[PDB]
Amino acid sequence: LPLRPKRSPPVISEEAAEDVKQYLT
Amino acid sequence: LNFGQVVADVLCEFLEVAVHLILYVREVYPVGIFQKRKKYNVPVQMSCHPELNQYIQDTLHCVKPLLEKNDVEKVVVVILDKEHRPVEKFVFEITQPPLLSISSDSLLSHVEQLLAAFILKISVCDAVLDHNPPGCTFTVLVHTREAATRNMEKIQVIKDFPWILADEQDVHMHDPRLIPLKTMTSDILKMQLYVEERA
Repeated sequence: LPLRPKRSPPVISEEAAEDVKQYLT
Repeated sequence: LNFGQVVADVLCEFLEVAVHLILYVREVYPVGIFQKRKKYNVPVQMSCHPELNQYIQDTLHCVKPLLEKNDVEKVVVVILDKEHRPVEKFVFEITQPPLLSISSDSLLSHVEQLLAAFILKISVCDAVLDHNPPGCTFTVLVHTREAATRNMEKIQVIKDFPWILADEQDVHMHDPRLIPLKTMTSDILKMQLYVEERA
């Protein structure tokens, strides 16, 4: 049985994705 | 000069491009966080989200010393549904040969051309896979080789980024459909990438 990170990857709201699209190219 | 570390470094760079692309073509995250770019002389999609990007680096930063020791047999990007059940596994089966051979022809031009073929297959894999249900998420599973020691000590490299043992539900996939993507053998690296998909 493998190892995995205890920490989950982030949840990304679509507003946050619009901000990424808008400001971080 | 440690060529097992050179190999760990090529694999972690490549595994980062490959996770990012998987997240793209499986639409694990919104399309707008991604930017089209070129790696290995081939088009890819990298996320511009700062903490998603930090999370993938911390994951791979932790894996890398196991890679340098040839103690990793598979690195699996597994995709989970809204109910924490695996719907797809992207299995990177990795083995360094018993003795690395390092040509001066162009060691890294060549492994990069061989890695480029893995990227290309990932791009077109949504032409044969079923669209994922909404609300899917991902994680990364590391399978170590049998002669590996206190992996949960060697793998905790990053301060507040613990690793645990996965549960059977984290990985359970009774009778999956198998989709080969690409295989390479080089003087420094034997790697298989295939996708297991839920029946």
